[PDB]
Amino acid sequence: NIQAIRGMNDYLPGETAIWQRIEGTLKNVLGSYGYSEIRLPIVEQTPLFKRAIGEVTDVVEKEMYTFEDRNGDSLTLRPEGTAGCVRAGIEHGLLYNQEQRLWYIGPMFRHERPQKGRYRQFHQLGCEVFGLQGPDIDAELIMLTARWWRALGISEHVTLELNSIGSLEARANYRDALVAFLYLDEESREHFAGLCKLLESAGIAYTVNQRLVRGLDYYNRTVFEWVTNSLGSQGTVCAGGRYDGLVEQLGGRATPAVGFAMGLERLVLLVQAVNPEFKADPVVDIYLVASGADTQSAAMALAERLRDELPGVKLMTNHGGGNFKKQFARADKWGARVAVVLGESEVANGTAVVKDLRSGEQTAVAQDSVAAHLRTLLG
Amino acid sequence: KNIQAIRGMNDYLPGETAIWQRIEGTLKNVLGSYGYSEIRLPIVEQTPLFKRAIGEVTDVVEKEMYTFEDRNGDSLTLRPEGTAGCVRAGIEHGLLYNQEQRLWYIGPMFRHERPQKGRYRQFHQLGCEVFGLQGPDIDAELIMLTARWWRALGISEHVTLELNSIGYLDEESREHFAGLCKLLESAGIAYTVNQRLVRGLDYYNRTVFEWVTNSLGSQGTVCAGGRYDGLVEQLGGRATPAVGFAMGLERLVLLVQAVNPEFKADPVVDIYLVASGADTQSAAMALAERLRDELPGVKLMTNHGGGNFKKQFARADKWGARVAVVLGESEVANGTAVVKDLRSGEQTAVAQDSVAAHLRTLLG
Ligand SMILES: Nc1ncnc2c1ncn2[C@@H]1O[C@H](COP(=O)(O)OP(=O)(O)OP(=O)(O)O)[C@@H](O)[C@H]1O
Ligand SMILES: Nc1ncnc2c1ncn2[C@@H]1O[C@H](COP(=O)(O)OP(=O)(O)OP(=O)(O)O)[C@@H](O)[C@H]1O
Ligand SMILES: N[C@H](CO)Cc1c[nH]c[nH+]1
Ligand SMILES: N[C@H](CO)Cc1c[nH]c[nH+]1
Repeated sequence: NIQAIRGMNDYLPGETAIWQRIEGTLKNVLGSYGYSEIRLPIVEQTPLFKRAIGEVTDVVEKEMYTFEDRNGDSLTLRPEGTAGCVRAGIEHGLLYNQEQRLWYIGPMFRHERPQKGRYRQFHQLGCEVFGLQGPDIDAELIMLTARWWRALGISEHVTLELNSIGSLEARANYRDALVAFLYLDEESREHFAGLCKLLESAGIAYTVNQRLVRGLDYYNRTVFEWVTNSLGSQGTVCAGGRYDGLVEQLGGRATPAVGFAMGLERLVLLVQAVNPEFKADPVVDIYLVASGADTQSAAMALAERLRDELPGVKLMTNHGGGNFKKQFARADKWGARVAVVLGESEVANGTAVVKDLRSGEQTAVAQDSVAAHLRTLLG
Repeated sequence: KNIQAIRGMNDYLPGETAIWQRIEGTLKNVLGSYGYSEIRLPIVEQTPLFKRAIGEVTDVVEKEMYTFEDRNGDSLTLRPEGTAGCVRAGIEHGLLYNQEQRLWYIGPMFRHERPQKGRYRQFHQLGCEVFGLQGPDIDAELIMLTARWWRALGISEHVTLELNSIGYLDEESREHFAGLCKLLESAGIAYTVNQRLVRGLDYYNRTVFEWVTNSLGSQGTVCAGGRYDGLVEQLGGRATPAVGFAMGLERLVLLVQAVNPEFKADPVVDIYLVASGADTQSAAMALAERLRDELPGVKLMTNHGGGNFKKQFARADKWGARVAVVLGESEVANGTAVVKDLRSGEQTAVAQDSVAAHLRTLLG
């Protein structure tokens, strides 16, 4: 028997439910803003990450899952999404003289030490917006993430650390001031202050971490991250910053850009920790108990009808025999509230017993009306 | 220089995503109506798994896998399918032993195939598998489910159900096939037994079926699956029966878009927040935030980075904004917000506490 590549986990039925609830909420919020999904390929040519991310980068150096295609091309399971993004953005000319506010969701691959925060295959929801210079757009991005916390009820457990790393020149003529010892540009100071203001007015509490630089070479002015001193993830749930030059660098015309990516596992962990009781929907609403002389063909028939009469309900047609007791229990296992029982009698009588699994009260109903009775019984 | 996308590995721009998501949800939703639960699996697996499960003699294992050697010399492979990975995690977490599990999963698969019609290197599959059920009943349920999917997409009148048993069939397999062939007849599902229908994998056993479309929505095939009772044992766990199918989303999306060019999705924006003048923006985002709580479910985009009214008005059009909540200095000092209906052009000055109501009325 084979196992799962250490650091690359599975999300089982029960865990899945919660992940989908949190995801929807997140997507929904992105919709409330005008943001559109963008779907990018899991692997890209290795030179991309090299060029985009940076050579000296610890990511490039020892975290990438590179390899070779049957044609000698150096391929790489993506470590992030911005690069793949800017790449297709230029590839299909969506960024030239255009505004685009998008988000993507999917896996990323990094070769790191499996931990609580870290995984070898992790999931990111991240969003980028191209075309907007001023701080105003940066502020909207923060506000977006702010809304997210508010919606998950973990607003009380994330802090905004914020910082500006100026431009190339400032970072260029900074080697002296740092390494010798071993200083910002005006337009970047103003742009940062203007953002610091928009937040202040917005009523969003930030903290300027003078020593906050991110792990990628494409960032430029704004740099920020959302951290939980609740150790939901590794500490940082969401992080991101500006990167005006990357579009040009990757071969397209210059346009401004800004974004952030968030660790879904950290998020999901935080939510489940700070909101101890946050269960999402049950897996099965009604479980169709059915037995006797040729029931089944009829039982699935009743079931299909009940699904059209009751859209939105989760109904599971029992299967492969099982005495009443067996099925009732299977019903419970799934967390069915009601059970539409169905013996031969009920079949000949054009009926279907409806048993309320909560109180046990079972009353015979006519098929055409069972839908109505369940609709009330459930809500 | 510019990097391009790995041939056979394509992106889905904003435009096409809207439609992809509408289609996905319907499918998802339908899976939910039946009791099926999702299971999320890893993109890469240990190569032996695909060898062992899929088959050594399989054209798949031979020249199609995206295998590579991890830093630790371990042979890794980018999944060509999900079943193996599924059964795998199934055994791994002890979900299959003496249990019934009805699940589905959705994500990318990879195969090194020389670039064709409905054949990519990275493609997407929605598939589902249920473990624990012997009888033809369960198989029947699975066909019924796919049938409902076509019905909901409006492509029912464009998929044919090819069916076959692959054990010259032994007693048990014959009775099992017949019993299903009937469940179908009774259910009113029209099938065609293709006596020459064998799948490409080595784990299948009796039922072997596929949904085919003549306009070439899929690579002819949209959906395909069959049984595989022994694979749980083969891969190292106690024997239990199993059945499933996987569907090619690019094919399906292609088909739905062909069989009904009508189908599109909600536009990008509902309300586009026009705004300009002496210090507006800080205030403008303030209103916008408010309107979002008052109007949940509505897609509202706050214009950014200058632009004269005309400019902002056209951008609102680009998005397909129905209304525009304009907001100059006056509106600000007056506690108001001009509500313009981009359809008629009729703009009325409304009080902010009331804008929500007007918009709600204006949209639906
Ligand atoms: N291996 C991983 N497992 C889980 N989450 C991760 C992993 N790598 C990155 N993330 C998450 O993705 C976000 C965006 O990636 P980013 O490049 O900012 O990470 P980072 O700078 O390496 O930070 P960290 O040290 O927390 O991994 C991170 O803030 C974190 O929440
Ligand atoms: N490379 C691909 N690109 C797009 N869709 C694919 C690709 N490979 C498979 N599919 C889709 O996935 C379904 C299930 O694939 P499965 O692994 O059962 O068989 P297959 O070997 O892909 O057969 P087929 O040649 O008919 O696609 C197919 O019927 C098809 O719709
Ligand atoms: N992809 C980055 C980290 O993984 C986060 C981000 C996106 N755009 C700008 N910053
Ligand atoms: N495993 C193939 C693609 O993932 C098709 C399938 C699923 N279940 C049974 N057959």
